[PDB]
Amino acid sequence: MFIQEPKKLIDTGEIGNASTGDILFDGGNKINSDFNAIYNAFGDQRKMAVANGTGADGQIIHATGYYQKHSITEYATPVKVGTRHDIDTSTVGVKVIIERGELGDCVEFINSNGSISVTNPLTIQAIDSIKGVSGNLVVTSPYSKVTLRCISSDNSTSVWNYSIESMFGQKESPAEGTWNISTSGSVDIPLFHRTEYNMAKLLVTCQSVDGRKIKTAEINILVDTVNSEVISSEYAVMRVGNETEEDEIANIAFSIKENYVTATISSSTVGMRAAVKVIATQKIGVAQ
Amino acid sequence: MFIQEPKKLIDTGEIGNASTGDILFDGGNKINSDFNAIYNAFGDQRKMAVANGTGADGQIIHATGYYQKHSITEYATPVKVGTRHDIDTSTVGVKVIIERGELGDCVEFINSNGSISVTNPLTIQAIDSIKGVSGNLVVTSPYSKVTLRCISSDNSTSVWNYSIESMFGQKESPAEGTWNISTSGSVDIPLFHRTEYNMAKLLVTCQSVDGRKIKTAEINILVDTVNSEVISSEYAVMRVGNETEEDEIANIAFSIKENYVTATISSSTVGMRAAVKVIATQKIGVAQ
Amino acid sequence: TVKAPSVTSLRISKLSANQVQVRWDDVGANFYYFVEIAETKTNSGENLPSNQYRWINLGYTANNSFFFDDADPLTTYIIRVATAAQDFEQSDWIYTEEFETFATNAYTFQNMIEMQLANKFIQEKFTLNNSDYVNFNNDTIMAALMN
Amino acid sequence: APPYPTDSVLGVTDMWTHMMGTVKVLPSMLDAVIPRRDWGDTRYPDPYTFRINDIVVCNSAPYNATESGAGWLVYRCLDVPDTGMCSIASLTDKDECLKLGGKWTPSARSMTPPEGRGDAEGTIEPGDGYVWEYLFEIPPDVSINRCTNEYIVVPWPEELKEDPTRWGYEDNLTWQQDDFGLIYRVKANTIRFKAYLDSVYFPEAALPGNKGFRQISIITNPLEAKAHPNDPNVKAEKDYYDPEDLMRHSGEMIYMENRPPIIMAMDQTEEINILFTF
Amino acid sequence: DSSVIYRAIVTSKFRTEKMLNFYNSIGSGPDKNTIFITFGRSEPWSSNENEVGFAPPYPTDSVLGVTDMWTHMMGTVKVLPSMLDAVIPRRDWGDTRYPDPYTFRINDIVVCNSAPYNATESGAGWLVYRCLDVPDTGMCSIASLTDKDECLKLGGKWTPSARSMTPPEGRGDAEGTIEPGDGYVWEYLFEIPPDVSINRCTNEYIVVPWPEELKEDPTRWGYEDNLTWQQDDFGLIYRVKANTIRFKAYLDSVYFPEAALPGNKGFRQISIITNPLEAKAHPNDPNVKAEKDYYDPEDLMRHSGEMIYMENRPPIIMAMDQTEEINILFTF
Repeated sequence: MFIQEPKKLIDTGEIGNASTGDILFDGGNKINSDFNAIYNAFGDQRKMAVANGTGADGQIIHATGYYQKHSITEYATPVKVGTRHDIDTSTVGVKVIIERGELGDCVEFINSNGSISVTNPLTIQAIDSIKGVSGNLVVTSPYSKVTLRCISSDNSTSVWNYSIESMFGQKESPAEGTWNISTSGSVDIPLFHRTEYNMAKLLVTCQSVDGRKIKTAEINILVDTVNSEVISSEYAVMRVGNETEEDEIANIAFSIKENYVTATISSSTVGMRAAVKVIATQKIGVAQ
Repeated sequence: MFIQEPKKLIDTGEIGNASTGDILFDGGNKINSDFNAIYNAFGDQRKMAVANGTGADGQIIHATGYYQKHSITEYATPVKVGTRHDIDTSTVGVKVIIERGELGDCVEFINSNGSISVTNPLTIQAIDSIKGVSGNLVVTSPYSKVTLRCISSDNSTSVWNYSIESMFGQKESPAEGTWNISTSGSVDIPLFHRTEYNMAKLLVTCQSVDGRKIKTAEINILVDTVNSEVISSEYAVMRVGNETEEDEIANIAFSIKENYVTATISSSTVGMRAAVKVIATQKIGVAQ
Repeated sequence: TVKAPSVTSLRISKLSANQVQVRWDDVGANFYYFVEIAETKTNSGENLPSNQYRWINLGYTANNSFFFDDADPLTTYIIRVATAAQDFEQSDWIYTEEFETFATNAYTFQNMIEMQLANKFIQEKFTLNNSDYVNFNNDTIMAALMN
Repeated sequence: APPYPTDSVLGVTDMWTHMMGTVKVLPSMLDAVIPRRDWGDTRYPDPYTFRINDIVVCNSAPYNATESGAGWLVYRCLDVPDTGMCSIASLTDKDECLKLGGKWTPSARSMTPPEGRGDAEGTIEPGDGYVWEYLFEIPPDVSINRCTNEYIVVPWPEELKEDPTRWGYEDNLTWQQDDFGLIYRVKANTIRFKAYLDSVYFPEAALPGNKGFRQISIITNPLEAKAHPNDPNVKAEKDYYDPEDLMRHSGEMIYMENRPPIIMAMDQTEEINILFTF
Repeated sequence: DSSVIYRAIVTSKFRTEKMLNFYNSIGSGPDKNTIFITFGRSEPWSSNENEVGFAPPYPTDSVLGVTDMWTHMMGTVKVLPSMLDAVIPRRDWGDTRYPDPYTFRINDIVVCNSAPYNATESGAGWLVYRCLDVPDTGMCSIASLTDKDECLKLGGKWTPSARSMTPPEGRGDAEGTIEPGDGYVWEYLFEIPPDVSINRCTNEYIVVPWPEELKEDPTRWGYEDNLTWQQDDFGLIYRVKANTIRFKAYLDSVYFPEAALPGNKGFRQISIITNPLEAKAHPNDPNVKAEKDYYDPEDLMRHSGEMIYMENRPPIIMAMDQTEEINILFTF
């Protein structure tokens, strides 16, 4: 970890009315160090052991930013907030000890190769507390993302709530939205391009304009590839303004239309607000 | 894409003991170029065709950073890692070819307007491999986020696992936590402000202090707006330390309390750890 | 489709240690030439990679000749040139009898006559060739007249 | 491996001795051909990686096919992605590699096989590393029947003189008026002989149990058999002649061939292709 | 293991065949090739070009290379088919200059009557014999064999020990030196009449007759006498297996005075072109093949026709009142 100073600014009351070289001799010291933090932030600080971030091999800025990789010896010291780190615990489980932070202080960290396991756990000390974490949090997750945020600093109390996320995967929802069931009492909604998912799961809520009749069902669908169909399973049915134990407040029908999985949601009731939300999906790729 | 050099630093052994202008004449070349990467990172590199990032129209820094928009001609060349890009494939499907990266190397990309479709797919070559992706990954998702991370570089082998995410939506969980079932054998937990969701789905696990009795159920709830109620569907019941096929190891009750959906989890067994986790929710907004 | 033929007369015209002036014959016009250097010995033994030795290139070149100053004094090196131009088969990669650039060699030369140099200057600057001793073009020079 | 053939009046005689059967060749069985390479074909290496001036066929196959309702297309690839590899290990720049003339292998694969009749297309504007020049389109009928998956058939200029359209060449630009010398542009040096052997013309060699014919020979301009040697000579029209029905030694055989034995059989139908590279 | 492995060869005749065809392909006006031959580049390769050992840069083939060669081009000359002849290397009996005048190897082809020492018979043009059989004693090309017959039984070449006593003679179909005695036998071909000898023949290369031109006179070529059994034949070139055609051309200063003028550094490089088209004022006008013998490069359409063969030389200086000659041959 190359240490950065804060911003360090030049005196313009210097220069043309004062000794040029000297006041500049100072200014470079700033400027040089000044960009260092910049490039050390968005590039490998191990590039300082190189030409000191200079040359074509020198530290470059990543619009994505860079997650600084280092030895454990460096993280053996409380590591400052605001930093992006990438460390892989394949070698061993580590503690990443973090300074007492401030409200809003962030700590971003990742294991890119996902070497983190129980055999390769990751311990963290953010001083005086981490919300939800008694003592030091341990991280066994491969391809996880360590993000700390200090939600209280106060006087002595650095309270870090904690977020962590799998660095990869398919996290999107193909279809989420809301509409009102037409005067026709139905519609057809393209859900996803018929090829995007073998499985999806969605939740539709059909609610009256006055909100009294609101329809809910548990939608589990099997996309049928060869037949260009989608097989549904509905259950756990719930209602409020239901006037009949039969299909009520609306109806849920499915289809594949225009290379889209297309749900057809029909309500005998006019002025029914239906929010179509696909909560989870699945598709099959290659083996392994 | 405006090309950046790496960090390029000034000699202070120059200046006051050497020719002032010259050593400075050089230094500006650094400094100018030096900030360029900075502003080109966090601002539009198409602002260089402007006053070269100068003036009020000049490149500005985005604390969020900027996703660099360009022609395909530029991405027709392997695009360096660390970069944030925004391209919209409405014009056409594109390949974004990426250099062979390093362990930890990131590539961030988005389509802001979500023009990406199957008609507007997005192809990517990150050299020698992308984990899970045979050949070049194609992206048809609107409002997706292309994030590559090189999880192996090694010698020749740039292994890119891949994350992608819908740039928008409601991704929060209103209620997640853990507690121990009281000596009273129950509690009331505010889940969300009663208005936040028409639907939610949560998972509670009630486990004994010694962990032998652990209770699990599949919780599907319909928030009842007019009645200020919440309708539940429980099924797929699973247990371990269950002593009775009836309600066992704990009980799950619901309510809306203090403008909060409030689950009341009652266990006849004392010292029962209950983790309340709301996995999925739904609310209805406006049509369209 | 056919080889850029070759240089014929191919030689190292002079040896000042770590430096060579190599002469290959010019052969055809507008043919640049591919000049190689390869390594006889590892300094452990001699010609230890008789084959299997490394190659390094000086690039293509213009003219009939190239001047080369590098590496070590006293050490034996293979060099190889290949003629080429635009549309050809590649040249033959012709070899020399090579050499080793001996020890200390330095400059033997004129200057404006009156001037009197200080030995240590060239003694370092040239015999030891180190440009750091004075990197002249850049460096600053006090010029002191004298009692 | 049969013994390496011998060329001599002796060698001729022997080959002329054993000769089972003879078949003519109509010029329409002679075509110019170039090695076929299709965009996107997985099986073979670098389906997506093209070198300058390579010639690419499109629409040949579903993965190939961009466009239905058109015969095969033939594009040549003018420019290749900037990143790549040089044939000369000394050079890391495509432009420098090529400015010197060493070959360059590009790193980046093609997105799509090229399209459009126009002059260099090349997927140049929107973006790509490859640029594409159009040549002509091959009509389907000729494709299926002529094409060997290694070698597309290249049209004759005369045959071209007939339809510029059926060959898709009508579209372009020659500025010399008719041109049609297209084969110059592709620089096909290779002709494909196609021939058809059938048992019926030569049942005797077709009969069950033949060990087959070892060796093959082509002959040019033989003269018919004559009962009376003073009778005027006759060149040979019919498609097949028993070697008997041909005059001894008549015509010249350019090309002699020896193989491990192949056994013909009746009701079998055997096919021969021969490619001369001039 | 390789399943099928086969062997095949093209006869040397097919070389000839291409030629005879190729000879056919030069047309008069229509639909058969027309040939122009061009020189250019006054410009010096490099200052060296004059000096000994200078090799001009090896020519380049490209639309670029064409243009450049097409750029400098001084002058152009057509070629009539009658300046194109098949030829084989001339070898004379008894000729001191060349090795073993008296020692001939099987199938070698020997010319008679060419020279006084050669000449057996007056009042006849040159003769052409091939030498079928050589003395028995000799040496084998395959070092393993000391017998001619055994050398040949394997097929290795044989060099005979005994020199020829006399140059072959007789029209007679077999007739080398068979009865009385010798090691050599000689095969007769045809006799060459003197004028053609004189005008065509280069002492290295006799000129070989065309089958067509032969169809005109079998006698003038002395071929009328023989025996063919195929009827008319005249395909003689097949028998001799000449693979080599001779282009002959004649440059004269007069067609191109401008490149001929005193002080021209001469033309560096040469280029031949096939079926070029005339210059046209209006590009929509139909193309025209080129009849006249020489064209300033202007009077020819840019790039029209194809040029097969490009050449680069040290500068050659044409001069007025000089008459310079070019020969180019081809083995197909």
